[PDB]
Amino acid sequence: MTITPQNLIALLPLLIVGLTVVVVMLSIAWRRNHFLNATLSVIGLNAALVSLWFVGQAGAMDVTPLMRVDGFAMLYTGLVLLASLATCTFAYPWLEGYNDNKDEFYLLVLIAALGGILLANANHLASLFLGIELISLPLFGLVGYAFRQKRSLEASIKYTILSAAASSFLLFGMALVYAQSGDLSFVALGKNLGDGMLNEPLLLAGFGLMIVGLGFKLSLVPFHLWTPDVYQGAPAPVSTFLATASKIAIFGVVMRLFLYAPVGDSEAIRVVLAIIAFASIIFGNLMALSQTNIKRLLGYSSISHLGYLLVALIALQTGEMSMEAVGVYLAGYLFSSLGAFGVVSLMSSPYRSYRGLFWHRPILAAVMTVMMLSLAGIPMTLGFIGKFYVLAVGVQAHLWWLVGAVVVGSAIGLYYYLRVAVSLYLHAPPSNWQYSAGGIVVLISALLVLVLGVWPQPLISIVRLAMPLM
Amino acid sequence: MIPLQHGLILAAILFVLGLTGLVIRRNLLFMLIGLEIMINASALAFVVAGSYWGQTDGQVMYILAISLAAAEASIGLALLLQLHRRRQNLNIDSVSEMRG
Amino acid sequence: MLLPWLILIPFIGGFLCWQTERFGVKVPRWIALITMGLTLALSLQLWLQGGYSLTQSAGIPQWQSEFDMPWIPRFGISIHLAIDGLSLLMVVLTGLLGVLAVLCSWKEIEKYQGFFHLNLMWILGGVIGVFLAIDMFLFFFFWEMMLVPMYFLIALWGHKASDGKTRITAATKFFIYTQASGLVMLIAILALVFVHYNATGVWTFNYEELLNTPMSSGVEYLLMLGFFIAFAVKMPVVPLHGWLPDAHSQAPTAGSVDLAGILLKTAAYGLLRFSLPLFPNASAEFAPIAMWLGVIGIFYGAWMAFAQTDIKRLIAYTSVSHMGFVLIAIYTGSQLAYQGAVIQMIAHGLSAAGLFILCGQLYERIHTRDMRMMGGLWSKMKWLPALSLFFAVATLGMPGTGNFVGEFMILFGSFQVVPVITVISTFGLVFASVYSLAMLHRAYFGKAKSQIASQELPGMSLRELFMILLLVVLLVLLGFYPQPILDTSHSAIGNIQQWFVNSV
Amino acid sequence: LLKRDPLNSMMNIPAVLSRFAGKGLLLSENGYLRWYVASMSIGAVVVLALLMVLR
Ligand SMILES: CCCCCCCCCCCCCCCCCC(=O)OC[C@H](COP(=O)(O)OCCN)OC(=O)CCCCCCCCCCCCCCCCC
Ligand SMILES: CCCCCCCCCCCCCCCCCC(=O)OC[C@H](COP(=O)(O)OCCN)OC(=O)CCCCCCCCCCCCCCCCC
Ligand SMILES: CCCCCCCCCCCCCCCCCC(=O)OC[C@H](COP(=O)(O)OCCN)OC(=O)CCCCCCCCCCCCCCCCC
Ligand SMILES: CCCCCCCCCCCCCCCCCCCC
Repeated sequence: MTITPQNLIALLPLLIVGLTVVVVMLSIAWRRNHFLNATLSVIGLNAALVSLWFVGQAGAMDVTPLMRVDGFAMLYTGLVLLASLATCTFAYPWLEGYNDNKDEFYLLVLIAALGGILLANANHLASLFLGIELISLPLFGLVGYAFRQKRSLEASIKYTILSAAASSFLLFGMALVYAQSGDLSFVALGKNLGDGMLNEPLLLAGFGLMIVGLGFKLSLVPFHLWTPDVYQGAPAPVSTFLATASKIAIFGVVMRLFLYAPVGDSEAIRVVLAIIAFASIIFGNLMALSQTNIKRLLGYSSISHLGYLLVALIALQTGEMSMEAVGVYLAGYLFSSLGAFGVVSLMSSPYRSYRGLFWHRPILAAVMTVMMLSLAGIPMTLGFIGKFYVLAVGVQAHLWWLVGAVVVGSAIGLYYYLRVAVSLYLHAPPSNWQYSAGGIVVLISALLVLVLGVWPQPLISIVRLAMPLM
Repeated sequence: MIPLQHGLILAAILFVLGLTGLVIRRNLLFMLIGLEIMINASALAFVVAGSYWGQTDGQVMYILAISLAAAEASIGLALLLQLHRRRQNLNIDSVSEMRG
Repeated sequence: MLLPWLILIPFIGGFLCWQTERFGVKVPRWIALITMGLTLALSLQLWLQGGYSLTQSAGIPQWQSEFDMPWIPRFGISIHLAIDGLSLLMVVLTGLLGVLAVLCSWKEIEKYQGFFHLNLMWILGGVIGVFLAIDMFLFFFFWEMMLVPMYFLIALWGHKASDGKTRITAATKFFIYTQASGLVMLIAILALVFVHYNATGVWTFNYEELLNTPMSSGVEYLLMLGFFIAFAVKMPVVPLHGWLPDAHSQAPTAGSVDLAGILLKTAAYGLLRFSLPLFPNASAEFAPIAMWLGVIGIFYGAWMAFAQTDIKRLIAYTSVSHMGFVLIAIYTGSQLAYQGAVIQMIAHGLSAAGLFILCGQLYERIHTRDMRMMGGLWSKMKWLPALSLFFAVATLGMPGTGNFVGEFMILFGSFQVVPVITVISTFGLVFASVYSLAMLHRAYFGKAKSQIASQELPGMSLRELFMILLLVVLLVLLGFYPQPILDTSHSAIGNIQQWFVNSV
Repeated sequence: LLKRDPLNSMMNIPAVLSRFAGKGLLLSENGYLRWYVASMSIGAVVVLALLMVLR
């Protein structure tokens, strides 16, 4: 299929972010200016976020034998773009203290955002693979951006080796799937099977290797052991981006792949993902019980939240609001993780103990305790709305083991989240507008969490508007 | 007249051999070598799958595979170079400071 | 009409308490006092204008006042409030206990009194919203939003003599118990809503619509079990009870947190309002297990209360025993036992509020809570030992106090239903008298067993004596004239009892 | 006999079970990259075997 001007206007955030990559690269080639390159990157990401309006007025259509644009793609593109914008905003005061070159950071953030947009728009195995790699490799650079530090270099090496292994696993999986089916489109993965013979062994093994790669990319048990180390060792804006944008884009493409494929309603795949989600929730909540480090704690939190996401994933073909639950939960999780990792970044900036935070930084302490109440699914917070959606979807499809796992993991998460949120207020022994901009970002994130936890109807209507093709 | 199953078996054998070399070797260079073996075996499987169906999609996926392999080898060898420059060893078990 | 203002006046009052701290350190206590004064005035105005004594039982639903607003129209969720006799009585009790909680912490001139007052008002607003909401999602929302300020008050403003880690552990255990039970309740609510949606095809969370829902036997049992697990954690019912002495031990020294949301019995109201009408056959099947749990709770709480060397834990276990009495009353299916349960909850709230206030005063004078470090305090204090004697005689079920009236109507209805549980519960009343006498004589009688108990102590303040004597007068008037309270709640009790016995 | 609240310990038994399970599960995070790759291959074997058994 050729490309039309309507297909070009469907390509608007991808083209805008790519043009931003080229412009920022040429500006770095002209003269190394941190402020101007950061401003150009933020301008390009905001331009793509604005041009999502024109993409929405363009309608839902198919641009490539690879790409499909609908409201689902707009919602995930907007989430990825917002996460990238917050990552740049948090990264500028951190990069104010970096002795080496700071301008490549925003180039890598823009390329990873480009990969996230491609993963949001992906309707093909090639686009899935290229979006995963386009997210992964700039994250290899960003995790080891402070390569002089021991922890950052260790996390970069671990992430690079493990993600190369997961990329090979995923690629061999789609190789087996394409050997079985003969078409790499999402809709044709198992379309040549009928009369109850959907569980062909080669297709199931290829999808299993794809599950191995994606469950690495989604921090799902037992491909989750990288998450606390890579989260801790990486810089805190990089931890923010890796927690929000990569996970959201990869889960969106997994959502689209399991909706569109005929093999997605297989019983064996459903049971395997049920086991993975159960173990992910239980293990991620249990392993964060005795964590004194905030970053590893939030990595195990990411594992648990992705387990709740997979619980919402499993009931896709049976329930009707599974995608709506995933969208509401992902908006809430983006806001909560953005706020928490942003306060962590603002306390880690510039590049050179959360106890007693209220006595010198009260606003950041309030924002942190709002997000740790949000990640626990406490009412008046958007994470509660997401957990309620997950529980409703689990109750509809009679996923009782998953529902009990969500309740037990919620209790354990309540324990450690409240431990940190109340360690904030105990007793223990800047001056630029970009730090204030990061503070405004985390403050609006906390206000959004509180308002959409009290009044979740506009977000529900927005997510219900983001309906993919049938 | 070449069976598809034999080519897929060869690709799987090279894939699991690359994984074995990735696991059992402490040296980061040999793990990078094993990763190259795994991704090249996956590219071989995709080429065989494309050749059975008479489609260019297998070779296109091979091209994407080797683009990823080249860039990943570049990044991994840069990380290995910095590890050898500041640590004077390639023992991947020595870099284990972050745990628990 | 006035119900949204009844819920929202504590929240606006708490926001004003936090904001008006810059005007002075002695300002937020006055703001909280006028806030609960307005709340209690509105509650008494609803009592006067409701005409509850002339209201006859017409069947569920029958609300004396009603408010509705769409909140989440996607799920059919509405802010839907409704007040009737039982809800109005518990709202009046909430307002009075909030007035007592504000007056009990009058001498705290701490530099962060605004947040303490705001958390107290948010707790009281959550309790009022629990007593007023007839929407399942809104009721659960209030049920879980009233626990965060309790957690922060226990953890940060709690017992200053104890270590911080004990306060954190007690607050975390209380929060984990209450919120896990609430999540089980939310699962039961969601499954009931999905059953109704599959049966009819409309999205609703309204409790009036969910009443006529056809459920198979066994699914209804599971939903009732989820509701009862939530209410059994919050009541408390054994073994879901240790959070109550743990939170009472590490509570703030004034005792306002006890009066705010802990001592108000929302769980038994939920059992009367939601567990019995929505699942009548399941509750009829579950009645022996629940009432034997109540018997075990009465005797377990009595044996724990006798064995405590701490006053606060002792009063918490008295609360456990009296809630076991109420739990026995709830599953009888008798109008007399239900009216006695209502009287018992109100009288227990009053008596335990007086006991906790006086325990706070006694700890203020003697700077300890161990009963082995005191004794013979009748000669060393002016007003406190006699009022504590009156309250300890009140909680053992003495006529002239409302506890006797409530417990005896409970036992009359229960004996009309089942004799064995009634006779075992009356021996539980003997046990209650035993622990009350043990507390009285270990605390105020004998010789001084330490040095701080052998010195003269200053008398109680005029405001504190005023509120204690107000509690005394209210308990005496409830003991001798409980009739207006009985005619206030006669319609709601009649509707609930007729729905329970006419659908089984 | 009951002054130590046996039912409180009975319901606190899940808390110590969760603590023990978390302490045992944290031993898998030894920080070694080769063990991480081995765990990924173990998960691949387990997922593939479960998919073949349930097919
Ligand atoms: C009627 C029974 C059936 C229905 C049950 C419904 C559920 C709600 C009612 C039961 C709740 C039981 C909760 C028990 C634990 C209470 C929390 C607690 O004790 O926290 C304190 C403790 C830490 O205290 P400490 O030991 O001082 O710490 C220093 C050590 N470094 O913290 C810890 O040690 C860590 C706490 C981790 C999180 C709590 C444990 C969660 C367990 C699963 C919850 C769901 C219940 C499932 C069924 C359990 C069996 C009945
Ligand atoms: C750790 C804390 C949480 C506890 C673990 C998580 C919850 C576990 C719940 C287990 C439920 C087991 C159900 C087993 C039978 C399922 C199949 C079945 O019989 O379905 C019947 C029915 C579907 O058929 P339908 O045509 O809709 O018939 C309408 C019938 N009224 O089905 C329906 O209409 C829906 C049936 C729903 C049943 C109730 C589920 C929730 C009940 C409350 C929570 C569990 C019980 C309380 C806590 C226990 C101790 C922790
Ligand atoms: C980290 C580790 C530690 C923490 C975690 C510990 C474990 C957490 C999970 C514990 C709960 C496990 C699941 C319990 C519910 C099982 C439900 C079940 O099996 O239901 C089967 C059946 C469903 O009903 P059905 O036959 O479909 O009805 C329609 C046709 N008549 O049901 C029926 O027919 C009715 C069955 C009734 C009895 C089963 C429910 C028992 C509930 C026990 C707790 C409450 C006990 C009572 C109250 C005590 C005080 C609160
Ligand atoms: C919810 C709070 C309840 C507090 C206790 C109230 C007990 C009832 C008191 C009623 C008043 C008794 C004394 C006055 C009697 C007036 C009789 C008028 C008609 C003859």
